[PDB]
Amino acid sequence: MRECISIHVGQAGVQIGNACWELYCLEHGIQPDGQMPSDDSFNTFFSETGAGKHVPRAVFVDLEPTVIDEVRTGTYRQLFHPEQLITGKEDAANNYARGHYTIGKEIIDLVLDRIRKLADQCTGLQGFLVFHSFGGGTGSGFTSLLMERLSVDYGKKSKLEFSIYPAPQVSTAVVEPYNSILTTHTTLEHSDCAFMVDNEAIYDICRRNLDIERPTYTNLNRLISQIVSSITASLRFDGALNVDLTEFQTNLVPYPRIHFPLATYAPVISAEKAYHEQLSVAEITNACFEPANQMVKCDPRHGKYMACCLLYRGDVVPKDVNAAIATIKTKRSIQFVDWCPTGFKVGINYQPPTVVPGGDLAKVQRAVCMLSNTTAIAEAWARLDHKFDLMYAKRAFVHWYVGEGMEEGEFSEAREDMAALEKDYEEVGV
Amino acid sequence: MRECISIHVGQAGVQIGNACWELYCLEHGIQPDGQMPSDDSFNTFFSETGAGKHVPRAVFVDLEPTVIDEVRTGTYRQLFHPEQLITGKEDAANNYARGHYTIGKEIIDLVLDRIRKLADQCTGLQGFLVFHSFGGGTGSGFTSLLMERLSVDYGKKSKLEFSIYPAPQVSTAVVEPYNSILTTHTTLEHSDCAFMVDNEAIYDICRRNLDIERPTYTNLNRLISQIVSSITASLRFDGALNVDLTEFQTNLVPYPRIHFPLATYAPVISAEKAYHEQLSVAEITNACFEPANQMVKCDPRHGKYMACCLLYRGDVVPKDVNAAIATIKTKRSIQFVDWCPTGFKVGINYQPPTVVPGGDLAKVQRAVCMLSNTTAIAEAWARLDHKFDLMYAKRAFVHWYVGEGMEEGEFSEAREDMAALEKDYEEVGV
Amino acid sequence: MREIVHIQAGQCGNQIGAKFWEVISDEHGIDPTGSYHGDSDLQLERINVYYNEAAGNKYVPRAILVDLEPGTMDSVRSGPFGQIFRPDNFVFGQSGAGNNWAKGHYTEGAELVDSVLDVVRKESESCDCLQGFQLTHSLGGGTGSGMGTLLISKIREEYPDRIMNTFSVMPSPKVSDTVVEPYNATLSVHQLVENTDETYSIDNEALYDICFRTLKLTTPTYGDLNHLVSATMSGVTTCLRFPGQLNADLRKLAVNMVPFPRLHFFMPGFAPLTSRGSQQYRALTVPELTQQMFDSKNMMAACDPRHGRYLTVAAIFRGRMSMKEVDEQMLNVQNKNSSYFVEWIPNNVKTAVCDIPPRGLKMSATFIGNSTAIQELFKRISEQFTAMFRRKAFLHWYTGEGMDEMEFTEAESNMNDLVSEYQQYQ
Amino acid sequence: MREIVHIQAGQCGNQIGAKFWEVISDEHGIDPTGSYHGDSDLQLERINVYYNEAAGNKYVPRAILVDLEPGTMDSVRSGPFGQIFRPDNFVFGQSGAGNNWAKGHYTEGAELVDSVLDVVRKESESCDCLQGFQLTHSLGGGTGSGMGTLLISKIREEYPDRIMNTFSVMPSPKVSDTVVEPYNATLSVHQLVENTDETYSIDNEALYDICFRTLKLTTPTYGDLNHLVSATMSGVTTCLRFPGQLNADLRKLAVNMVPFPRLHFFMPGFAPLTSRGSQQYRALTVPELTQQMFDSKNMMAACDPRHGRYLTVAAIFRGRMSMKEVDEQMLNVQNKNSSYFVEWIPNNVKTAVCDIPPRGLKMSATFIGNSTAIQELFKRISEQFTAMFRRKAFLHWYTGEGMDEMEFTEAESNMNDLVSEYQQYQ
Ligand SMILES: CC(=O)O[C@H]1C(=O)[C@@]2(C)[C@H]([C@H](OC(=O)c3ccccc3)[C@]3(O)C[C@H](OC(=O)[C@H](O)[C@@H](NC(=O)c4ccccc4)c4ccccc4)C(C)=C1C3(C)C)[C@]1(OC(C)=O)CO[C@@H]1C[C@@H]2O
Ligand SMILES: CC(=O)O[C@H]1C(=O)[C@@]2(C)[C@H]([C@H](OC(=O)c3ccccc3)[C@]3(O)C[C@H](OC(=O)[C@H](O)[C@@H](NC(=O)c4ccccc4)c4ccccc4)C(C)=C1C3(C)C)[C@]1(OC(C)=O)CO[C@@H]1C[C@@H]2O
Ligand SMILES: Nc1nc2c(ncn2[C@@H]2O[C@H](COP(=O)(O)OP(=O)(O)OP(=O)(O)O)[C@@H](O)[C@H]2O)c(=O)[nH]1
Ligand SMILES: Nc1nc2c(ncn2[C@@H]2O[C@H](COP(=O)(O)OP(=O)(O)OP(=O)(O)O)[C@@H](O)[C@H]2O)c(=O)[nH]1
Ligand SMILES: Nc1nc2c(ncn2[C@@H]2O[C@H](COP(=O)(O)OP(=O)(O)O)[C@@H](O)[C@H]2O)c(=O)[nH]1
Ligand SMILES: Nc1nc2c(ncn2[C@@H]2O[C@H](COP(=O)(O)OP(=O)(O)O)[C@@H](O)[C@H]2O)c(=O)[nH]1
Ligand SMILES: [Mg+2]
Ligand SMILES: [Mg+2]
Repeated sequence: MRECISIHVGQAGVQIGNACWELYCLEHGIQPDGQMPSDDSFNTFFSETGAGKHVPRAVFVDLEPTVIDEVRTGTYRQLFHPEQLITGKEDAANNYARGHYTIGKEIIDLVLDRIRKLADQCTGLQGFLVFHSFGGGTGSGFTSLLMERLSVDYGKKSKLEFSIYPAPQVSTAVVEPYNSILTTHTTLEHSDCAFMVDNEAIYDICRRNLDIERPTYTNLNRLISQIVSSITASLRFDGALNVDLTEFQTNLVPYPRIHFPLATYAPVISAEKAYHEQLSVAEITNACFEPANQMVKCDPRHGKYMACCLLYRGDVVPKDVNAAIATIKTKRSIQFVDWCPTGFKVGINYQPPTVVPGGDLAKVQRAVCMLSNTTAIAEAWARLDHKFDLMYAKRAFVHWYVGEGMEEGEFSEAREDMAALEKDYEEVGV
Repeated sequence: MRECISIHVGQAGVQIGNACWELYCLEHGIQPDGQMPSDDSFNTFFSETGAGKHVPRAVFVDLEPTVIDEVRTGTYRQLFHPEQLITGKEDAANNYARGHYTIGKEIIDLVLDRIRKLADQCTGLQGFLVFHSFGGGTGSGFTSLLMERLSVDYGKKSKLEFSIYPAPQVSTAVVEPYNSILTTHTTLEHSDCAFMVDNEAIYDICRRNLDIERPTYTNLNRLISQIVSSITASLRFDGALNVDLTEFQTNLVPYPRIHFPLATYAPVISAEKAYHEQLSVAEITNACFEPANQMVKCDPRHGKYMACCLLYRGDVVPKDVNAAIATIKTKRSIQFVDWCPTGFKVGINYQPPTVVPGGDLAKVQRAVCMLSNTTAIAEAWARLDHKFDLMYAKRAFVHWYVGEGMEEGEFSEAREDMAALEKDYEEVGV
Repeated sequence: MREIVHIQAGQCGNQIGAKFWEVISDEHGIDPTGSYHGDSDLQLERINVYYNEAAGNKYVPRAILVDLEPGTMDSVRSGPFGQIFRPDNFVFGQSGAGNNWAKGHYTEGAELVDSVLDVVRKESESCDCLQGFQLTHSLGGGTGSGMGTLLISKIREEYPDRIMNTFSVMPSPKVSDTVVEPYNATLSVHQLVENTDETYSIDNEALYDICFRTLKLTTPTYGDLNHLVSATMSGVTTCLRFPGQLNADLRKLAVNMVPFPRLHFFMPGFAPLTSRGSQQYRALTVPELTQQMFDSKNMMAACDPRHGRYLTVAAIFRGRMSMKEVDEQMLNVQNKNSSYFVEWIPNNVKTAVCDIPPRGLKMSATFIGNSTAIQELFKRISEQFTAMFRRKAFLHWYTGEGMDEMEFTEAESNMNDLVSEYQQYQ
Repeated sequence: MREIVHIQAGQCGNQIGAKFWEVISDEHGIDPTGSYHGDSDLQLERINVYYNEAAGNKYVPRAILVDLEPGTMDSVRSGPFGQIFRPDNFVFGQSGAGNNWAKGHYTEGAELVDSVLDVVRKESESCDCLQGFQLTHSLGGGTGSGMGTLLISKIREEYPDRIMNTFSVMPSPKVSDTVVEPYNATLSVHQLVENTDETYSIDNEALYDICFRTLKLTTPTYGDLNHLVSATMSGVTTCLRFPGQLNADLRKLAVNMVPFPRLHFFMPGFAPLTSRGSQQYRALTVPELTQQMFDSKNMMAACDPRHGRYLTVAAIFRGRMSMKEVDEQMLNVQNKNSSYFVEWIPNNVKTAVCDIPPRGLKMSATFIGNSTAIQELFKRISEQFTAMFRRKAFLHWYTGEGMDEMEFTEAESNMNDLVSEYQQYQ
């Protein structure tokens, strides 16, 4: 009952996975060899074998060996099943068409049957958690190949999707706009709730809240994983107001295509700061409505809120939460749509946020993850389709995609479909 | 009561035999000198002499000395009766006609004399277990000479037959298609249930399940024997639902000539995976219906199932088996014929699978051997009669067979009789 | 797993190659005997990229050594690492190329290529998954320019989908040793623009400028120049040999680096570079590693990038470093220098980050610049060529090998077409 | 138990034979005295295949030694292993064959064959079950070509159902020592095509090419060529002398190797072969052992198999190896080289695998190719023959022995019939 299959794709998805499974193991008290010293709280994320070893309900997929061979060699080599860690020979080269048409076309059969052997091992099944990069060749092209299959083989099941999305200024690739726009069909047609996240926004949160002047990716992935633990904590633990994975969607998603919430977490804080402020429910609730804590570089004040899920965990009480969201309704800078008079879905769970012992983030009695559908996110799309337009006006890299089996017209058909999503988020604000 | 005479013919049958008798000795606790330290469970496979020595109910036959002289010299030299290890002077040269007409014509009346001296020590002999290669000269020609005699001498007794059959691509001989097609009269007229096995399918099972990158024949024979221990387990041991060797046939064989089941075994697993793997009754049942575990390179989804014998052994309970086959009836990719609404014969036996101590195959609480009559096997015949057709259109090697006393018309009369079997398996699917 | 086949042609290609094998053997911890003696499992994890295992745990590098003279094979085989290579992969003639492209391509190397190509097959069929070919040569003289581009043509026809990746030392006016250098290079660039997926343009004038104005070496030898080249050759493959925060295969470079098919003539660089008397006074940190890496003085071709614009730059960093600091610096560079990058590409910098810095360095960056300034290297060759070609000077040595005067017309025509395509985006 | 009778004819047949007895005595662990000194029971288990047991546990080889001159008997009897043979089995004349086939077949050897054949009876009657005859000879000169094919005819008539298996060193244009080689060989091939069950075609040109290109021998003697031949002679009988995963008797080879009765002229080879300076750079494993075994440079006849197609190849492996790995490689070869195998046979490769590799190797493979390219070996001899015969040159030496000119017309007629049957299936 209440299982989730977690699929970690490309380097970004696998490295976020290596932080997610670092956290879930601590939170459930599972050793890095999969054993558990001394309730079924682990059952959402781990299959229990008769030997007394908890094996994760995960799949790790990359078209090249390097990152998963590191998972097969590091402290978690004993945890994972040796063929839920899946690797090809050939890198996708930041080319969507290698991921989707040419290279991922071979490994897909092995991936899909290893997913079947998890889904036939779940007694009921809540959904899929799919982790990837929008800018990658494996991230965009293999996830879009895999989701098209999962959306015919598992059509009823909720597909939740965690995406590292291109920034306003920070970028690692020249072709990041092409791979992201080609992905917009995947999220629109074959996903149920898609959590965009941005490297540059978390880099700024790290600088302001964690006091870390120059962070790596390990610092980022320890924030991105903490959101999925807080989304799933009601699926795993006792609470005053637990939220089911579809109860979540029935309050987040106002219209079939309007399923791109922002996400944020509070208190993101250094352990040295956390002694000198009290971090009450009202403080951490107000922190979620700061532009300073949004994990996509867009301003929520340039939008309207459609719905907010405030998923609290740890030592919080429904008195305090109602008294807090009453102050958020009083503030005229936080503007909801005219057609959502209720606005807030509240979840409250009794399990505090677990600290990764090597991490930068404080012990706190309370946290909230706020997941928030708002019109503002259309600016993160308006940034990136203006990067796409400069390059497609020249056909600037198109021969690498056409050379690997893609139709040239798919670039126009993807920029077109993105303009129809950017239309839909502007249309519902009125 | 409940005896079986096991006849091991040519190099393949003798080397499978050297695995079979390695297994039966461990499984009954008989030393390689035939003694037993400290119930009649051994009685199906071993005659007991007054010294407390258990002598196998086996005949080993080869037309050349080399392989049986190795059995007469290795660790089992003291197990067998010295005159039931039978050898000629002259190799059959991968020529059916040397095995059948010219060389085996001399050893046959000595082979029968041993089988008579074994049958006269039985009391309600259950049947014969005949092990051979379809591609060999001794394998095809001597087995077909012997079976013609046993089918007039022992007409009532069930003749079960375990055949190493030519592959799609892997082959060891140029004339393997000629010897196999000339054998099709033997299996049709003088056999009661014929278990085709393929070297290339077991090589792929070994690669994917056991992770052994480059196996020998000793690795194949330790799976082919594990199937015959699982067929015979109900004759040797206590169970919840024991299956008799004719009870087996009454559920496997729908029509007199439709007695060519596939076989598969689960779990095929090694110690590095057994600890991460689930190994419940439902999983090892579903593994029998994967194309990846069939020991002939044909796809069961290109056929229809007529009947399945699921012969479970070790720690299983009829609750779990009924609940498992209910999921197999639910899956639309596993298609039975319209005229077999029951489909499944279930056997359940309390004795776990034995580990050969030198083997790749793991200790597991449960196994199932699935033996399965399906229309799909006609493709393994359609492969090989297309190899035959290219060579017989040239008469490409026919002078070696005509030169050793065969009628040239027997090649046409054998390709004709194979086309009538390949017709019968297509005719009953409708 | 992403095997590379490496090929050395002529004196220069075998000299930058025989130094490259000393550098990557130090990285992977391989002894001059061919035995492994390294510290770390990461050195052994990807040793298959550049080496074969052989009996008794000895390692054999997957190099083919090609020359038309025995004397460079004799100099490599007797050298610091000469015993490491397979004795059968030394493929050679007896009479040299005479510094003649047409001897390389039509006579002396056309005889030998049947004996080369069938060794390139034994190494490529022994690969588990070949990613590409890594060819070291010079565009002056006749062996590297004319036989090496014959061999590129033959391997391109046989392996059309694998990466063809060439390191190409090429002529310049102020550092020259050959009269017919312009001819040989113009005949050779005509093959590189059509067949290679990447070509790394390298200049002895720029390699002497690094030695004099950055390293402050008083007497830099060819051994010191070969050390600068081979540092960037080890640099660009690093991400298939070691783990990293951002992995980039040679193909992940090509997709980001080459906007239009033919604009693949890159210009490499390396950081840190210091005098041995100033390493005590400098910080190796990513901002100082970046200010050097984008300096017109640091790049290994004569083209001042200030005479053009970058289409793409790739910065392949190595070492324990922040992704914020790397992404900050690759942003700050192309915003503060925005007049030197093309403004129809919205981000001109690719980044990659390996976890394993070179032995004895805390950090490194290898730089790859695709720059319209590379027009000035092809232009100065084509203008040196023209003044000889208009009077047919030296052409009897090439037409004596059965080459047409029409092939010079057509190679110079194709050179001006390559210049026109870089000037177009400027 | 599958005894072989071995027969040596002329200088070449007694020299490849007297080396073969040194090789199989090393395998079976037999001392030059004839006493057993080996390690293993497997060496002794099938000693009867090539030896007779005698008092004091001395073992005498089942060889018959035939010559028309005493001087090769004197050279064998005085040699490294000469004392091992039976004194009665040296059967010889005094006046030689004069390099004349008709002296061998009609005069000098027709006198001697009554004294040879009655020794072949004493050895064949001492056998428990004879499988065949293993005859070593040359097709040039007069003793091996003309007396050896007289002796094949006499043993074939007396033992019609036993395997007749011949190892036949034969002429080529660039390595020749006789004027009348084409005449002698054409008169001799006319007997081999009708009587033998297998004939292994061997060439001094190909045996020198293996010494130079791949063994890199500084100066190859006839003793070094005889060592290459005798390695393949020990190879093909291995499966009746030692245990294996797949056993193949000489008859199990013939049934698979010979599609149509007369197409039995094979082309042997051996692996590993490697220069003594290059062994350290190698992996011995089945994938690398295969890529040598099918190389046009490794086969012991001058034919490039790329000028034809194979009918059948047999690969008789020796050593501890995987059947998946052997069956994989013998598949990969004939699918990746499918233009070089006939496409009316659905699998062209026979495999066999013995558990006991040659002393001092971890693996070995002996190759047998039946190829339509062997037409080139009979075409070049028939074209040399034709030029001498069109003007009757040297024929008074043959017609002086009472031979007809009609027998030359009929032998070359039968040679062109053998060429036409191999060209037909191409
Ligand atoms: C204590 C200290 O800091 O030593 C340095 C050093 O002083 C300096 C000057 C080194 C030194 O470089 C030179 O002397 C040099 C001379 C001519 C041409 C090129 C280099 C050094 O020799 C070079 C050497 O580099 C390496 O060992 C790298 O692993 C390099 N491989 C080799 O140089 C090498 C040499 C012999 C045999 C095999 C390999 C490498 C570079 C890229 C990719 C892979 C490997 C290093 C760090 C140093 C010394 C030793 C002084 C420098 O080189 C490098 C690549 O770091 C030159 O400027 C840098 C900055 C360093 O500070
Ligand atoms: C230390 C080491 O590895 O020694 C090897 C060796 O270096 C190499 C080069 C050997 C060597 O071969 C030659 O020198 C050679 C020269 C001319 C013609 C043929 C061979 C070797 O001499 C040959 C010798 O082979 C044998 O001993 C076989 O059992 C062989 N029998 C004989 O050669 C033999 C010699 C004298 C007396 C009696 C027998 C054999 C071959 C086929 C079937 C049965 C037996 C071997 C392994 C080696 C040396 C000693 C260097 C090679 O030969 C063989 C058959 O393995 C040549 O290429 C291979 C690869 C080997 O590695
Ligand atoms: N937060 C974070 N972002 C990462 C991480 N790894 C990669 N990224 C982001 O991933 C984006 C690019 O996607 P790639 O890493 O190239 O995705 P990929 O699927 O491996 O692409 P291919 O190599 O082509 O298969 C960049 O914008 C990075 O910032 C990580 O561990 N954490
Ligand atoms: N699994 C397995 N297959 C074997 C074994 N030995 C032989 N085979 C198969 O046997 C087939 C050929 O038959 P042979 O081994 O030549 O049979 P044979 O009866 O000894 O033939 P003859 O020598 O002519 O008498 C090949 O396709 C082999 O793959 C073995 O021990 N195990
Ligand atoms: N970097 C470097 N340049 C070299 C070396 N040897 C020669 N060169 C230079 O580059 C050119 C190379 O041409 P060369 O290799 O001699 O022609 P080839 O032998 O016919 O291919 C020469 O004119 C030299 O200026 C060397 O070891 N290193
Ligand atoms: N391999 C090998 N070839 C030989 C040997 N002796 C001679 N030959 C060559 O093969 C031919 C053999 O002919 P030969 O045996 O002399 O004729 P015969 O004595 O009349 O049978 C000669 O012309 C030589 O070229 C030898 O010891 N080994
Ligand atoms: Mg990737
Ligand atoms: Mg046999």
